[PDB]
Amino acid sequence: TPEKVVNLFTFLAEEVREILAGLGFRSLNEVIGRTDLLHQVSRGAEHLDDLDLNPRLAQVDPGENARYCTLQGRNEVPDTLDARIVADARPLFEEGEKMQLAYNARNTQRAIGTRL
Amino acid sequence: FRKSGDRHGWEGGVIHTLQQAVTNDSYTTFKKYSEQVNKRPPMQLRDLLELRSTKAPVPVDEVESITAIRKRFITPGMSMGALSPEAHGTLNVAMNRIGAKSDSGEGGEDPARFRPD
Repeated sequence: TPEKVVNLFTFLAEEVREILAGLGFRSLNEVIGRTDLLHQVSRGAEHLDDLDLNPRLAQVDPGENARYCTLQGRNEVPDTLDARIVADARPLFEEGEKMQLAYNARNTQRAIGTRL
Repeated sequence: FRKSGDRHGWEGGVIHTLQQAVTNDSYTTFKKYSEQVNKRPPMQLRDLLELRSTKAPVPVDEVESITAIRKRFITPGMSMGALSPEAHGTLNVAMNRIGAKSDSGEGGEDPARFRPD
């Protein structure tokens, strides 16, 4: 039943809200990348395992950029030949009539005829 | 056209070579056509002229595309009275396929053809 999955996700979100409120922040953005809030504790003085998690606790300083994605939309790519074709075969998309085009191809033109 | 008479623009060999080049779709035969047309004695004013530039040649692949040039031609008006409806229709269909313009000429036009097939 979908209600089951909805309830599971709701409980999982409420737990994260509780934990964030207990720490002292008000958003998941304020906690992304903040490694200094994590400490390592040993199991005890009877196991004597020398695990040092510091290699994963290392905090590189970002600089003037933020610690997460700060851009909208996808990463755009340069335009191929197809653009020109879309400029020419307009009666096909406006009326639905047969067309016939000719061009020149070069090996630096990838995905010839995919956007169409 | 006669053997003893003057020279004309459209002779038999020219017509046959053009029709062959356009029926088989072979560019070499069209080049033969152009060679056979542009080598006769001067018959018009534009035969006494010569093209002579001074810049250096460029590769052909950098010249503007075909369609951008084909959209500069048309077919002049030829009324449906003179031509058969078959030829008029074939001209109008063939020109609307490459993006260029065709003509209607005098003598009106069949209204039923105001919509595509």
